[PDB]
This record gives sequence, structure tokens and C-alpha cells, in this order.
Amino acid sequence: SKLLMIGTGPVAIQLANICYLKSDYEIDMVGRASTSEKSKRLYQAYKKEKQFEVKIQNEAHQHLEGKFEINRLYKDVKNVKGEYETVVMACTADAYYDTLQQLSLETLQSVKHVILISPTFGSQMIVEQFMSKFSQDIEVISFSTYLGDTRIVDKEAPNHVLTTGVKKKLYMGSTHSNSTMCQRISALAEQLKIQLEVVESPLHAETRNSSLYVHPPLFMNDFSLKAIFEGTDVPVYVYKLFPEGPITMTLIREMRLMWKEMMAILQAFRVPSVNLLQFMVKENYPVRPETLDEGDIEHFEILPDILQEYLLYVRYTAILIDPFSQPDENGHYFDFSAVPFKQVYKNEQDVVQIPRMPSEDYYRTAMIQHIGKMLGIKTPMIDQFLTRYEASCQAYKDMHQDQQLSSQFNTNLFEGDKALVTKFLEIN
Amino acid sequence: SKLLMIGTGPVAIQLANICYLKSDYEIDMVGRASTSEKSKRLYQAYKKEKQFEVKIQNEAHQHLEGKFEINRLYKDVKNVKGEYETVVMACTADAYYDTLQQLSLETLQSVKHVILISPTFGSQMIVEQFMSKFSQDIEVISFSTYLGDTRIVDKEAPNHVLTTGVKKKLYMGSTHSNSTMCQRISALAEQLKIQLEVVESPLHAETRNSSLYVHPPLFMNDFSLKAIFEGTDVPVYVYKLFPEGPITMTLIREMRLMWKEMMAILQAFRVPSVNLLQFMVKENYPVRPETLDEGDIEHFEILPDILQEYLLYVRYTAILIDPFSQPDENGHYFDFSAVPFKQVYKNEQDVVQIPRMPSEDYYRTAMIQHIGKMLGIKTPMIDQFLTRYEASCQAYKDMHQDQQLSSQFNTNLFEGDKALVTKFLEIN
Amino acid sequence: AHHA
Amino acid sequence: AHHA
Ligand SMILES: [N+]
Ligand SMILES: [N+]
Repeated sequence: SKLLMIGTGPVAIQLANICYLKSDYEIDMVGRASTSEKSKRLYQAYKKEKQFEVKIQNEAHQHLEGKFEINRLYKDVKNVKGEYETVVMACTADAYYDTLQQLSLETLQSVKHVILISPTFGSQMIVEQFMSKFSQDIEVISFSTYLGDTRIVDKEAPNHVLTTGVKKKLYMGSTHSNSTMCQRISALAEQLKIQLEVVESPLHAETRNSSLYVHPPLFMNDFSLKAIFEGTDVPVYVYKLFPEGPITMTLIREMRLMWKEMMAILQAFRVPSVNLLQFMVKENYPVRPETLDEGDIEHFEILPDILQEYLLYVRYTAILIDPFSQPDENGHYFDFSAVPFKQVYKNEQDVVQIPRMPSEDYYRTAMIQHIGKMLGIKTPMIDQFLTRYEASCQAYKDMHQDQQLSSQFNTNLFEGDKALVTKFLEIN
Repeated sequence: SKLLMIGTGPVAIQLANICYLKSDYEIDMVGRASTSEKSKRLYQAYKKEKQFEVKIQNEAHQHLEGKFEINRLYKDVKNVKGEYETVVMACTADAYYDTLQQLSLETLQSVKHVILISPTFGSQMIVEQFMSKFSQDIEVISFSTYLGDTRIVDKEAPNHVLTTGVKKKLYMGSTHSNSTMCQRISALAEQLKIQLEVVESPLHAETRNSSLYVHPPLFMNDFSLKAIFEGTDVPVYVYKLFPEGPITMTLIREMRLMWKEMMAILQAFRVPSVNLLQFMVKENYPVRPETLDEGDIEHFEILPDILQEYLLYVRYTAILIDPFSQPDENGHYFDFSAVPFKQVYKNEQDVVQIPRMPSEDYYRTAMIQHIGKMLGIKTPMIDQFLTRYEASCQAYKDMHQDQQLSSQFNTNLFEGDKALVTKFLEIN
Repeated sequence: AHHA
Repeated sequence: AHHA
């Protein structure tokens, strides 16, 4: 009953409050002041108040709120010592390996369960294969996504967070069928009034994340890459139609193609296919009954290619506005699609960063590409996505030689992660 | 060299100025004060100033402007006497028969050419068959559409009009191949800097009007019929997507279906088919090259059904804004699709009118339906359009029994017109 | 200006 | 409020 929570962002804090209130674990958290001004402000803020706080916006989510203290906030990963039964990874998926590899042998030998909160497709494999050198029977659990939306209102008080939304449905799988830890997590979800479908494997759960299929076409195209890396004459928007945004028949086709390459990969692992339209429409953002035929939603996976694309395009067009918002007196609804692209930006030490979109999708897609090679499945759409992103990175370096740039601009990243997946797939 | 111009609206005035400036005809115009407060204000205004005036907005169209007088403005159709070589019909297509049938036998025997400015599909047939009782060799000319956009700025000075736009392309056919009148009209178009494609027959020209194919699905559906006949809680718009407007996959399918029924009818008359997408995109309102593939535009007619629909939907979505307008500093373009539905309204004598949309499309579609029966072509989509419109009319009468209603609410209108088409098709 |  |  010690828990190590890797991450100090909003997600980590929400999760830490849940553990504090609903579990018997003594909770230690770990940041990275050694490489992050964000982490250092969190550490400094917690040191001062000796409290974290979760607020909510909608009283529907009361049970998530609270003020709490933890046992120990570690300033950096390398400081971690001792034994922990359970490790929770509330960092971004690209840091799982790099973070675990900094823990001590003593810590790593003690671990029974690693719980991955926002893994990509392939994360459990990386983490299981890694932890295997230290443990004979490591249990790894993957969720589909984090449970909701949590943020910091005020950058200067990053120990106070606000959960604004909770997802309707989440998925979870374990390396160990119907384990004690699965059942405890299931009982916890019930207590939190969150629906949780237990699926056969972590990989099954990792594939129930709409972002895997959608972010790459949306962000790794010429229109978007320009908006993020170079800028635009007038503001453009992620979810709008060309020329206001990237959405085009071309983009929708690239999405279908990527989805099918992913469905081929999933057939190899014998994981069920994902009805991308049903997911979008019944689990994410609803549309009016008049917009899409219920038969077309249900049968999406077996409909002709051109029809799958038409339905995706139509879906995106239907959420240009929030059709369930209150129209004003001129018949105008809330501009739900007016989401700006975040541009490349200088941190407070003048180092250029690439924003989460598409930083993190480069990692996800790079891993999907690598699984693909190892299984002998072709992924020409994936490949092109990655090529475009690499081009934009190289173009930025050539164009901004007087600028200090983060390691995100380098090639070829993720060698350790790739080696572990390679090894895991030789063994099964 | 007398010309009788039927109509006193803006179109009639623009055309009358062209005749005045560019032809040798003495021009008489005819209104209908006996049944129209609009016609009476025009007559009263012309009587006072003794001048009509066309202004332009864009100096590109200089050659259309002018102040002029005509020889005689008739107050009503029945007043017309004497002989006219040429009759120009600048009224709405549903009045062609009803208007000619009020002229005297002497007038009707003198006529050599009837020129139809905004005919529907079937208009030449009606007019040729009618005029045949009086003339052995009547020449009938149909244009695809009126040449531009002309309006009245000020209702109180309806003899002063403003031509705001000129079409890129027009079509024209005559019952008499390469006649003198065709060539004169062709030379006139050249003088006016207006492109004019001469086609093989009037019917060929009548089919090159995008409105034939598009207005019926747009206006004769439950969403639109409610907006026009009953009203809405908040303003809705003709060209917007549900729920802001009627455009839906369902609506786009109804359009394809209607277009194909029309293409079957046209194959019967051996008239070439109409590439509806190319027309929309190259002749009406352009889109950005990125929105639609040039191959898809070119080959539209032979593409699979679902793909034709996808491309139509995509077209409509691309003109939600004017993508060639100047975006403002938030990246927002001109709201080109914010066109309100005109509702049923009381004239100044308290008689309820149905607006031009869809009044006039009921006539067009009723004629298409009647050609269809006579040729043994099925038109289930057309039929349904008409049924919906009849329902809305009947529902209005039941709901508004304390209200005086125009003849537009009656059935079955257009008996004379139908009989003439029937007769024309028995004979060929 | 608008769609006609 | 917006698309996430
Ligand atoms: N999306
Ligand atoms: N239209």
C-alpha cells in the first residue's frame, strides 16, 4: 500500500484526490523540476500551501472534488526511493519508458501494477516488456483515455485544478483477466458514477480512443502544419472547412485510409474493429437525428468506401456549430468549431516547443508505423503523415537557425520504445 | 417593327432599354393594373415622369444603362390593339398562356416571333401550340434565364431600376434553326458583351437553368414548407445545414433523384444531359481548387450515385461562406448562405400570397410531372414534391379560414397549359 | 451580395 | 465549451 504517481499536472492531481479519498494507499507524486519550469512552479506551490485542491464546475461531479495532502512530493524522478506496489502513469505516453528507466532497481523490483492513464496503441507492450527485466509477473493496465477534462485556471496556483467534464464511457484492460486490481478499479468507477467497460486486453482498450484515428489526418497535412509551424495571414481553425480550416474531402479520405490500415493491424491482434462513426456520434458529440441515418451509423464498417467518407464529412459539418446549443434571436448557434491551432512557441528559457498537437500524435503514429512493419502490414497513409511532420520539423530548423530548439525537432526519437516493441512482438 | 413587351417589372424595363437603344422597333409595354397594385404604381410613376431609367452598380455594364421613353404603356393586357411583329415575354412562365389568350385575334395573327425570357421546361411547347391556331409559322425563342439581376431600389419609384449583375453565360434556342432573329439576337449579345451559346432547340435552352433542378428539393421539403407557411421559433436559412437550414443528406439525395428523372425525360427528347455539378461550380458560384477535384467535376454524370451526392453536399458546404471574399481579422468570411425564407404574406388588399419560392417551382414541377406522364417516364420524386406543396396549401386553408387567400392556394391550376402540352406531344 |  |  504505497502508490507512486508519475506526473504533477491536473490529471495527476485529480487522480491523486481519488486515491486519497477512495483508497488505502499512501501516495507519493513525482514531477521533473530537473527539466521543467511547469513542474517547478507546481512543486513551489505545493510546498507553500501543503495542499492540493480539485474544484468542479458541474455539481454532477461532487464526488471528484476535494482538498488533500499527499505523503511525499518528489521533485524529480531520480529522487524516488523505496518500494511501491502500484505505479500510476499520469504523464504523456511518450515518457513512459524514459521515466521508468530512471527509477532505481529496488523501486522497479517492488512494482506489482503499472496503470497507464493516457496510453497510446502500443504502450502496454512497451511497459510490460520493460518492466519484465525486474518482475516476473508485472500486471499492466491500460485505460482508453483519462476520465474527463481537468485544467489549471491560474498558472500561478497550479496545485488548484478544475475538472470541467467527465466522459460518458471509458474502457480498460489488464494483462491479467479479471484480476483483483481490475475488480477494484471497476468498483471504484461505480463509486465515481463513471461507466467502465472492461475489455479483454490493454491493447483492446488503447484502440477505443477516437484521437488515434482523427488527430493525424487533422494535424499532419499541409494546411495544419503551416498553421502550427509558420502561421497564417488570418486566424484559421482546426475544425472548419477549407479555407477556414483543413477539412476537405481529401482530409476525410486520408482519415478513412488511416483508419483502415489501423483496422488491418487490429485484425492481426484479433482485437475487434472500431466503428469510428458510431464512436464519434454516440460517445463523443451527438448530432440531430435528421443529420445521419441510424442504419448508416450502425452499419458504418461494412458500407462502401465513398459512403464511409461522405458520412465522416457530414459528421464534421454537423458539428461546425453545437446543434444542441440555444440559438440566438438571429438563428445563430454556438461556434463550436472555432478552435485555433496552437503554434510553435518559446518557453520561458527561449527554447522553441512544438505544441501537444501534433507532438504527441507523431509519437502515436510512429509507434503505429513500427507495429505495422513488425507485423508485415503496409501503412502508406501513416508513412506519409510522418514524412510530412518530419519535413515541417526540418523546414523549421533550416528556417530558424538563430533559435534554440527542443529535442522534439530531432530524429529518430523513440529508439528505446521501438526496440521494446520489436522485442515484445518476437516473444508474443 | 412594332414590339410588344409583356411585363412592367425590372426585367421588362432592362430589356426595353436594350430594345430602345439597340433595335429599330417601336416599343409598347403592357402591365396588369386590372389585377396588381405593383403594376398600377409602375403605370402611375411612368405617367408622371414620362421616363424609365436603368442604373448600374458595376461600370463593367455601362452599355445596359439609360434613360428612355417608350411608344405606349398599356395599362392592361386587354387594352392591347393592333399588330406586333415581335412579342417579348418578360412575365413569369406561369402567365404566358393566360396572357396571350387575352390578346385580340388581330394582334395574335400578326405575331412572327415570341421571345421567352424566363421560361421553364415546357414553355416553348405551350406557347408554340397556342400561337399555332393564329399563325402557320410562328417562331418561338427560349432563353435559359434572364441575363442578370435587376431590381427596384425604391418601391415608390418602380420605373427606376438597377442592374447589379450580369450572368457569365446564357443559352438560347429557336424553333427555327439559325433564323434571322437568332443571328440578330447573337449579334446583340456580342454588342452587350454577354456570352451566348446557341443550342439546337428552345427545350435544350430551357434545361440549362440550374433552378429547375435545385429549387424543388430546396423549397419543397418539410423543413422549408414549414418556414414559408407556418414560421419558425428562430430565423432559419435557405442555404444552411440542418438545423440552421434544410440541407441534409436526405435533401441532397432528393436532388439527385429529381435530377435523374429529369435526365430520363431529356434522353426521350434527345437533348444532351446536364452536368449539374459543373454548372454549379463553373457557371454559377466558384469554389476553391482544394474543395473539389477537377476530375470529379468533369466526370460527375458517370460517377456512382453516392459519390454524386457527396459532391453536391460538399459543394453546398463550400458556399456556406463566400470563400473568395476578404476574411476579417478573426478569419471570418462573408455569410453568403444567410438567405432567409420569404414567408406567406398579405398584400395591401389583405389577400394572402405565397412567395415566388416556391409558387413558381410548383408550376415548373407540375409541368415536368405532366411531360413525364405523357412520355410514360416515372417521376416518383417529382410527385412527392408536388404532394408536399399541395399538403401545405391545404393545411394553410384549414388553418386560416378567417383569411382571404389568392388563387395560388387552389387546385388544379394550369389546366390550359397542361392541355396544350398534351396536344403538342400527340403531334410532335 | 448573397446566394441568389 | 469548444470541440476538444
Ligand atoms: N475530431
Ligand atoms: N442552390
